[PDB]
Amino acid sequence: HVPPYDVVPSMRPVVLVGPSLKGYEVTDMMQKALFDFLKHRFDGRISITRVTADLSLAKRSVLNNPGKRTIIERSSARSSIAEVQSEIERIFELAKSLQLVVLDADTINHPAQLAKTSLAPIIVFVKVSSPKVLQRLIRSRGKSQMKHLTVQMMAYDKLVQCPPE
Amino acid sequence: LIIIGSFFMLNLVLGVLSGEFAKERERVENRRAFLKLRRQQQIERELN
Repeated sequence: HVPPYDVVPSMRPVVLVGPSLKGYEVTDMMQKALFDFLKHRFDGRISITRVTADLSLAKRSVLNNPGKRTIIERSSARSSIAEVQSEIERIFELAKSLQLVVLDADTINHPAQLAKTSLAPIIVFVKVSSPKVLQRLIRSRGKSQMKHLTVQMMAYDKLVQCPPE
Repeated sequence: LIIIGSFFMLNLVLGVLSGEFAKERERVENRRAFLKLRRQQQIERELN
């Protein structure tokens, strides 16, 4: 019973997807460049907010109130879903101020991870044209990234396999 | 004697060599090597 209307923030939030796993050096500079640009050129009308916690657990048709209080000692009450649920509406209040807001979420690495929720954000794709360039770009950082390079290829190839629509 | 046997012959040699080089360039192996070089150069540009 999907309602014909859904509640979304007034101003569309902007989310940048890693060309590869966020929290790693190459991607981190890839989004910090955009963050510094939006901050500097567009000062006074755009607010930058960082979501350290998760944001992929935004559900609306699970239960009336899962873990309403922290004293219930429930499995869901002491879990992290309470803070993530509280993260949802602050985006709404920042949107109601007409000021453009971005989301620096370090967990979402695919558009489908944050597509069925009620945020409905603007997703920006930063990608390298070829994985051959990406491999040497990762190599340029140093020996530290050599260990996670292997898992860092799949975060790129699975993401680019996503349709561009 | 000079005109016929030294300038005309040089022109013939240059023409034949240029034709041979042009035919050699479009061979399969040279084409593959050039494609490899071009792809590497595109990779270096994107990397830069």
